[PDB]
Amino acid sequence: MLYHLFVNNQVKLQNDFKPESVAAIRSSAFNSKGGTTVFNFLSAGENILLHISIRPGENVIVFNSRLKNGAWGPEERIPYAEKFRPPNPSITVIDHGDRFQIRFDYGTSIYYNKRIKENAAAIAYNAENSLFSSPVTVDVHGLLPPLPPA
Amino acid sequence: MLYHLFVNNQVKLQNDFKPESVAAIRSSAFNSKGGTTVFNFLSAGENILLHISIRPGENVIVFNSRLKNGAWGPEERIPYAEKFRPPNPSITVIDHGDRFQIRFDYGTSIYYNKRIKENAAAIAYNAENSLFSSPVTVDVHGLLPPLPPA
Amino acid sequence: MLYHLFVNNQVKLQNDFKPESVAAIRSSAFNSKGGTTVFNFLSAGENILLHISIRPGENVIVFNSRLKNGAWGPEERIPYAEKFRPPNPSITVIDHGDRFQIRFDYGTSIYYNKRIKENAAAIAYNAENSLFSSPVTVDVHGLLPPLPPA
Amino acid sequence: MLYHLFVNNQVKLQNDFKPESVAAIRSSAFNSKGGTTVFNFLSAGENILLHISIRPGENVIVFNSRLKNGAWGPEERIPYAEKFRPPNPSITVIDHGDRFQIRFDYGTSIYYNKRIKENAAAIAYNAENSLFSSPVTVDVHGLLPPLPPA
Ligand SMILES: C[C@@H]1O[C@@H](O)[C@@H](O)[C@H](O)[C@@H]1O[C@@H]1O[C@H](CO)[C@H](O)[C@H](O)[C@H]1O
Ligand SMILES: [Mg+2]
Repeated sequence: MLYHLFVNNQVKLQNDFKPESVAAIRSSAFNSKGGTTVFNFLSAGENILLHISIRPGENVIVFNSRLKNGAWGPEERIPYAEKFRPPNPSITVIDHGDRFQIRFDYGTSIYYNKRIKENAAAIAYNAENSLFSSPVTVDVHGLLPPLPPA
Repeated sequence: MLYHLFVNNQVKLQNDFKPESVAAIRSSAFNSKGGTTVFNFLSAGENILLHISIRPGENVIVFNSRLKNGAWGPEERIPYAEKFRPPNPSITVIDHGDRFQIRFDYGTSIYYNKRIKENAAAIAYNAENSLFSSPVTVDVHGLLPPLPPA
Repeated sequence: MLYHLFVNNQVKLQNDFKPESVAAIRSSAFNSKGGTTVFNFLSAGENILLHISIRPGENVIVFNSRLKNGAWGPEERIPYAEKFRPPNPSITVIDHGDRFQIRFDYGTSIYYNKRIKENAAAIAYNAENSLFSSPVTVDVHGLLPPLPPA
Repeated sequence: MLYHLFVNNQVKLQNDFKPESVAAIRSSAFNSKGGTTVFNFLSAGENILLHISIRPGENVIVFNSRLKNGAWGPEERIPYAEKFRPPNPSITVIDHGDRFQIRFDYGTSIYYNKRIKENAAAIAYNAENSLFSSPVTVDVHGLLPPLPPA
């Protein structure tokens, strides 16, 4: 399923993002002057199941979760440098049941253990000055699609 | 290469669209009450190499070409009904050297013999009330990619 | 649909290979000392709709057709060199209605106008000392599959 | 990289199967009357890193590991029923660093925590009466490839 996810907006998913689901987010641009750029996977109750905060200014990408009216938990941090490939950078998120896998354009996959036991009903995209295009292209799968060779 | 092509706008291609090239256009929506929706492949000199006029009202899709300041040639027409698959309809255009292949979601491909011997430098998208999303997602390849098994 | 096509053997297709169909043939090896290696697309009546004779020693690839009991027609020839990429070379055949498209690993596509107006029911593979593996992997599609971004 | 893995045989990988690697195993057949069918991922020292024993008669798929000259460890079991899709069933194995993901045609993936900390140098296939074709097609990637749309 193809969605166009606009900056400072969200897309309501046709079906729950749940174990086996794959979200392939692709940008048509890389804005080198972009600031903190965020993607959130939200439950129907607006709990933030997976928060991805890309922060060029701190050279970090931060992962976290929080309940709608609750506090942020411990942060899981990785370096920002050499993760994205211009001019079409990407983020791929896969739900593995007990954890999410997050893949950027370079480096090994990041794994983030689930903290809130709910499926996602929406994906949100926030930035005052995005690193990426508005919208981003998002293809969401219920399961890994058949793979091309080589 | 990924482009976001907005309605009543165009995208300037990073490289010439030429023999072997593939453009996969995908919409995030289908607006069944939409009106005439147009895609043009344009040369650097703004000649319309391939014009695709999708007309729900006349129940036809019209293919044509014209020079920048010239007249339209003879029309090539096919039925509009049962060509598109909501909610993510698509148009795939392939340059076969002597002719373009155009494939929608249903039916056999349309083949359109080239009339203007130039490569395309841009793709334009026009509609007052589009059948499709704005933008559409466009992936352009210099050659057919490795294919998944399904 | 996946088939394993062995040397000096054939595969009977589950469905007719007809307009829009795609056959992606892939080898697990390349024996550069191999001899003439042939693929045939056969109708139910055993007419050879498309014959591909790959001849390293003559430095040509020859395309032709013939009826079951018939003489070969005129040959359509291209050079052999600079077509195949080791160690997993490929041949992709697409039925465009009035002609076949044949793509190797390098170079522009070859187009071969249809001579016998029948669909293919089988694909055969013959060689005394094949350039390719036994079997080759063959994925056959009724229409071009959705394409990866790269 | 494409391999043809024959029954009661193995393939030596051109590169180590290691974190981020993907092996897509595809059969050209499903033999309904077939018996216990095994795939092993082996290290260069012939330790069995991942053993997959598919047992139609017992309605189970058993996962385990053992050193070359060592005994099996504790088993991890899942149901066999409705995991495979005729006529081209598949198994996809992905190395996630601390664990393997194993995905069949239906149901949720199986995750198997690594027991022996070595990369795999070969994949073996064993059966007296295989559920699957001989060979099976195996495409091995160093990283997840770009994904086609749904
Ligand atoms: C019969 C011809 O023999 C020699 O003249 C070759 O140089 C020609 O190409 C012909 O060879 C035959 O060609 C047909 C296709 O036209 C088949 O490939 C046949 O197997 C081959 O012997
Ligand atoms: Mg009009």
